[PDB]
Amino acid sequence: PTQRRCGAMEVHHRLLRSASYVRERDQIENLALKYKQGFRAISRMEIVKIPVVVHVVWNEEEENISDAQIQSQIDILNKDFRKLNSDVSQVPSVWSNLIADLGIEFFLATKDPNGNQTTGITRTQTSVTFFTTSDEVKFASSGGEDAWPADRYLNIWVCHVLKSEIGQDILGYAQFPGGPAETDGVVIVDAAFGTTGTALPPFDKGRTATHAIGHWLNLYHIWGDELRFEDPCSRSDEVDDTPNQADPNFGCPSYPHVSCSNGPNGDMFMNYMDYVDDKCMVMFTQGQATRVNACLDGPRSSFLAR
Ligand SMILES: [Ca+2]
Ligand SMILES: [Zn+2]
Repeated sequence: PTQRRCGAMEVHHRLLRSASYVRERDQIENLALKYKQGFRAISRMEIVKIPVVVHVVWNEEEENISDAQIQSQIDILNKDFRKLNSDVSQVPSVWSNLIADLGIEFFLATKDPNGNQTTGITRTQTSVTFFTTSDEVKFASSGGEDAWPADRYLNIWVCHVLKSEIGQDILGYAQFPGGPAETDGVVIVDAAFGTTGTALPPFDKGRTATHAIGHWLNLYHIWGDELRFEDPCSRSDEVDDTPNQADPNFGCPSYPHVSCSNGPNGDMFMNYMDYVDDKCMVMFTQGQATRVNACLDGPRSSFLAR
């Protein structure tokens, strides 16, 4: 009974408290709001390629993932984000003209933050076995490689065991943009990372990382969130073109799944921000991309200028 469980929202409550994150998060949403209404939409017509470093923390070598495994994930992302995935053909025709190309690929930096030529994969032996939504795997003191600077690279943590504060075993999380630097990255368990090696289905397509990436582009789950105290229909992903559902669908669904009306269009289970299996989450919406655009210009302005 392995269910998809994303702790990124569990991070989000705990993010609020220092209020340093609160200042940035308000500024971050006004851009993503003003972009939403249409106000300013000067669009870049060049895709941006983004440097990425993977931190493997292995308690055992079997946990330590092969490099070939790491690449299979890297490739599948660059297929997913430019409308290149073979899976895009599974979207119902109702939304064929709504599928989007984020206009984004990424790479494993030739250079580490100090300048020397680097692979892009740090491997750290750790004595710990479990890891939490406490983000303790990110920091060095807790058996997890120090995060590389947030403006130069996008940090990655891959470990064997990921758990929630509730205890329910998670596949990964993500820290929202404008967040404090040393956590400004995403973590995915080793069995959801890539298309081979220790990667296992229904996370062998590696879309599990794709999903928690979207939180790094400031994408809410389609349903709003369960962090949010509300009647389930009044929590929304602030994306107009995705049908506002309230219940995540896991596994693979039968078209259509009707949540908070939106019938007969049904839920957008094909969206990577739903909890479906990897082979059924295939695409990103035009609205979502527009939200990504707003995350890139103001919060992440560093990466565009490279
Ligand atoms: Ca929506
Ligand atoms: Zn998530």
